Amino acid sequence: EELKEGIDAVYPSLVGTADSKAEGIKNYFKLSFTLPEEQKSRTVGSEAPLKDVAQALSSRARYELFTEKETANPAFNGEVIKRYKELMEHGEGIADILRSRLAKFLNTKDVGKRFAQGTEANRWVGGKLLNIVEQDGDTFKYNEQLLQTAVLAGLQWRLTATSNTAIKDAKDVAAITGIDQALLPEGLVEQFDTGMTLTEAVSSLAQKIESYWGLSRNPNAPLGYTKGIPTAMAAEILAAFVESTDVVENIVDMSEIDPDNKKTIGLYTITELDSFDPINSFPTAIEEAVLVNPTEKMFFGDDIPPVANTQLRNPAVRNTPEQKAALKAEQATEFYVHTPMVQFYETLGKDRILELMGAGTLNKELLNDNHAKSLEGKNRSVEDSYNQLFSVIEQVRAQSEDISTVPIHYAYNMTRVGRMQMLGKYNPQSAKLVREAILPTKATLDLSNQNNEDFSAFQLGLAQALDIKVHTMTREVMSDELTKLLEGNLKPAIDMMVEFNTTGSLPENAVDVLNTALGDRKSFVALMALMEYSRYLVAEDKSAFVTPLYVEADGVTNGPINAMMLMTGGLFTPDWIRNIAKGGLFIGSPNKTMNEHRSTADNNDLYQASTNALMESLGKLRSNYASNMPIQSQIDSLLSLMDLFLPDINLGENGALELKRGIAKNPLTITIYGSGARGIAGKLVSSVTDAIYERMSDVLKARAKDPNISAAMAMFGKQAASEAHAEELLARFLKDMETLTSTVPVKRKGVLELQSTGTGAKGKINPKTYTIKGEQLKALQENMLHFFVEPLRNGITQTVGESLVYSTEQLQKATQIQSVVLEDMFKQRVQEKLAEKAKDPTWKKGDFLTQKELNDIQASLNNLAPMIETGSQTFYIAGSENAEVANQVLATNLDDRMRVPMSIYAPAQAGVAGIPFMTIGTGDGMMMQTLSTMKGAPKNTLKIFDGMNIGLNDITDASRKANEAVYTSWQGNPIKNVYESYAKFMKNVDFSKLSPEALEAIGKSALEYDQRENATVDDIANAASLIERNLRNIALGVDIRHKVLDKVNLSIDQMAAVGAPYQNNGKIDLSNMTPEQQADELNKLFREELEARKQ
DNA sequence: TTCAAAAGAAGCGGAGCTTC
Ligand SMILES: Nc1ncnc2c1ncn2[C@@H]1O[C@H](COP(=O)(O)OP(=O)(O)OP(=O)(O)O)[C@@H](O)[C@H]1O
Ligand SMILES: Nc1nc2c(ncn2[C@@H]2O[C@H](COP(=O)(O)O)[C@@H](O)[C@H]2O)c(=O)[nH]1
Ligand SMILES: [Mn+2]
Ligand SMILES: [Mn+2]
Repeated sequence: EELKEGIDAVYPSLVGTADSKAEGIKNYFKLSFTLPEEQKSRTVGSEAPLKDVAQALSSRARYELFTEKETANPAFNGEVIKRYKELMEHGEGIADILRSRLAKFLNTKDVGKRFAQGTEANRWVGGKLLNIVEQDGDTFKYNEQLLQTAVLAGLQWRLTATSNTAIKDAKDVAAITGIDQALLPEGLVEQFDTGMTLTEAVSSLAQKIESYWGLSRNPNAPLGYTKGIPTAMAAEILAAFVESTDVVENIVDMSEIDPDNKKTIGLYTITELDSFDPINSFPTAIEEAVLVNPTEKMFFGDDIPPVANTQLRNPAVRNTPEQKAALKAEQATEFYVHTPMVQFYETLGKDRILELMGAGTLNKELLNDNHAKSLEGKNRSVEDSYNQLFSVIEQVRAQSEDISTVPIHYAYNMTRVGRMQMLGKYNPQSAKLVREAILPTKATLDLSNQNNEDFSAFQLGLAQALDIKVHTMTREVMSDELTKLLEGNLKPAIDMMVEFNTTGSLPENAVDVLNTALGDRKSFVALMALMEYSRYLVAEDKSAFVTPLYVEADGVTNGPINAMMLMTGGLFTPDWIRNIAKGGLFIGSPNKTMNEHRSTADNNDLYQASTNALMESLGKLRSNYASNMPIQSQIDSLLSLMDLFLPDINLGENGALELKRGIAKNPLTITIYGSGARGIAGKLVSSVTDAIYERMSDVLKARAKDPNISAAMAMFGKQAASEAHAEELLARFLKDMETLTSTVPVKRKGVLELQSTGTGAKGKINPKTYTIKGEQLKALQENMLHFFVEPLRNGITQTVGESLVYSTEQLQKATQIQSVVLEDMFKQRVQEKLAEKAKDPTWKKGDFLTQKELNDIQASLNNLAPMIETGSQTFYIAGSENAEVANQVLATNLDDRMRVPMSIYAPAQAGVAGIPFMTIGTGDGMMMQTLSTMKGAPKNTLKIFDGMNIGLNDITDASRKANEAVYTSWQGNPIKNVYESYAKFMKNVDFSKLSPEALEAIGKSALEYDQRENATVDDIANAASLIERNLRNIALGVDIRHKVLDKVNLSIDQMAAVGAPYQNNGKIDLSNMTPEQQADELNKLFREELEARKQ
């Protein structure tokens, strides 16, 4: 332990003594960090990092010598070098701002003078940077090595941070803003997804700063300094970037968005560089210079990414050997630029891509205000994807002469839910624009004979890309549908693309040609199909046509089907057999495919089925209120309004209701995953309000090109067949909007009751400003809830099965109860340790605990089995990072602002997370992991969670392997996995030790509404104990069903399109039998197996 | 309570209560 003398040798002039027991000023930088045994950063020991690194970046020869490497990235050329010269100059500016800010801090309130006199300002939330200063006459100055190294981290962050930010959804923004998710204003989520919160910006900056400092954290130093010092530096750097206008700070006032909300929230946006800035072609030169092992970089050729040791953002969870093997396999795959698509994108140009695939140039006064907001976000996503792709292309272009011959690898990690996620915001897995330009799929096809198998595969790929639902029809029927499309509507587009593949030119009306030809089939993959078909047409050697066009084997209603197979625990029923067949589990039909099923047996998938069940429940609901005209009229008005604006719901002249599967897709999925009905009602209303906002733009538009237009024709012209027929729709819209906002249903002791809101919609419509706000949105939602969502939920249960709903309920309760205990005991053991740290004279409140202390607290919870293990995957449902444990500020900037809360890795309540964790995890998660590692694992694919892109040469075998992987995952038993963990928990939990709030939480899950109130510790214990028995019985049931199923002849085509089902070769033949006969036969096997064990 | 990542700001004082 001469570590102390080692770190002191490197920073001998930092102020204070490196001893926690010392009397005067103590230096918590030297106490917190040690020199690594193996160098991590090349700036350690450098007296002037900015000068030294700038020198390294000044030429290829110097860079190579600095990095001690023979060759540098070819993208590091003349123009790029000049740009880095300028950025290094800017680094000096950031350093200069930081020095002045420090000088100001020291002078204000005589802090520097007081610090010199011995007041421990270096332990204040705003003074932790005083641990990296040095005495300078009558004042203090930054240690230049630590300062300039941090600035280097700031520069790299500035260059690439936006490229690595998380995507924000409604849930995120609702949590950030404290505004109800259903009541979020238009474009608010968009504004927030665009910027970074304080925590978001500072934590990412702090991470980079600490890595560039290249030291190791002392396990026995308080986290208030190990995390606090680099966070304090990051806050100062962020503040300097605001001063320099590299970052824009926007403090969003929630009170203008909701008068009762008092939150004011900072949003930080990095000023984007020019799209044609040479630095975009190689934005990681600093990182690759400073770090011995850079995280941020592209991987070309045989430079292969390392395999992540721990689950993404769950450092307590190691990736299993099987998971690591899968990660390795996916990281081995070579991706290649498809030159024709890049050239097509380039020739169209960003502006026309936006016009075609985004919203083009917005005319802010031909658009409803809310609609305009939505359009901007649309443009944002496309434009960012476009810019990111071409930055990547510019770097690839430097690697060699032929850009299509440069292999590209991508890093992956395993997420909390067991999915293999490609790292990065804009990569082939996550961005559709990029997916069609950089592909691992490649094949050489013989297309000289349109009767070849190769041509059939080619056709399949084209058809799927052109939005023909290829899994619903046989290959032969598909072919005819594709042919008539190509020779019909698409022909003018194909002609244009033939020309492009000849001369390299597009007509000035290219966007109109594509838009008209494609219509609703328009997508990036559709453009690939047009490109590839036209390339085939002009190909000189059709016998050896090279194309990356792919076929996606995609899971049919994957999540719900997986849940039904994995977590249904009872006897077999005929309804389950029919419904599971909708997802590709065929019993007693050797070699049956999904294409055959859909075309000859059952054209309705699981979502359509639930939709038909919804119509039954809606009819049932009407009957119960048959004589109640106000209620009948209220229901009619809701269905009327949805019919006006939604595609998936249509009503006829006689009130005949017709619904499409699309309206049930999301609600069915999230219902299984524990979503409440109110959230679903909010999403449905949002779909409606979006469409009317859009239709309002149409008003503004049609009114512009014709002032004389009637409001009826201005709003419903496009949708009607006549003048008078249009005022009928307008009258409907007005009647519906009035009755749905002025009157709401409420459930009173089981019965539906209509009440006046007193806040009904009144006034002439102003198309530009028109906004459905607060009280009116809530009204629509309450109507949607009781008259649509609630019948839908009934239909959902009837479709997936009451038995599954029961299993998911037991799973949720068990994992929630366990997470509550983990969280509460963690917090208790923290506040215990803090109470004895108060006895320590060396300890100050704000220092918090050491890592070793937190490790010991975490390890103490091990007997409560926080981890769920399957044998090939590990799940940590309660795992999180929250500010609630420490409940204190970690650091501020030197202006007493940018107050970063102290966040700690700790268990938190699971809520309903247990359901999707296990279902996604042991379902599609396990399938993909199996697909990557199984014998004869498909090569050269791109896996996207429940779908897999396959090159045209291998569609048959890869699809059969995918269906085999499905069958393998269906041998899983996630309830048994949860049971094993929960039973260990039950053996060791002490419910009496829990805080009253924790006990209340558990009572919600373990007890009914009635017997909570005054429940004893013992009551809650017995109830938690009952859930264990429930899980045990479910688990045994699931295990039996899977064994019995494996005995029978099965054809599995859940990963559908190609028509290559996996056959399990079960010996018991259940062909020529109805589902009823099959169910009886399976139940005979079930009982017999149940006796094999009761013995 | 769907899941895949969290997440108010700022004066005064030197933590943490307070007000917007
Ligand atoms: N909004 C969501 N919330 C939670 N999980 C989701 C959500 N969307 C998709 N998933 C998960 O990803 C899976 C794949 O989604 P996908 O878009 O392929 O739809 P799907 O449910 O398979 O239906 P289909 O593919 O037949 O249209 C889902 O089954 C579900 O498990
Ligand atoms: N868990 C989860 N997965 C999603 C969600 N949205 C999309 N996905 C996954 O991402 C896929 C979308 O891929 P793409 O739409 O780019 O073709 C879906 O099929 C599904 O696997 C979501 O909200 N939650
Ligand atoms: Mn799917
Ligand atoms: Mn999919």
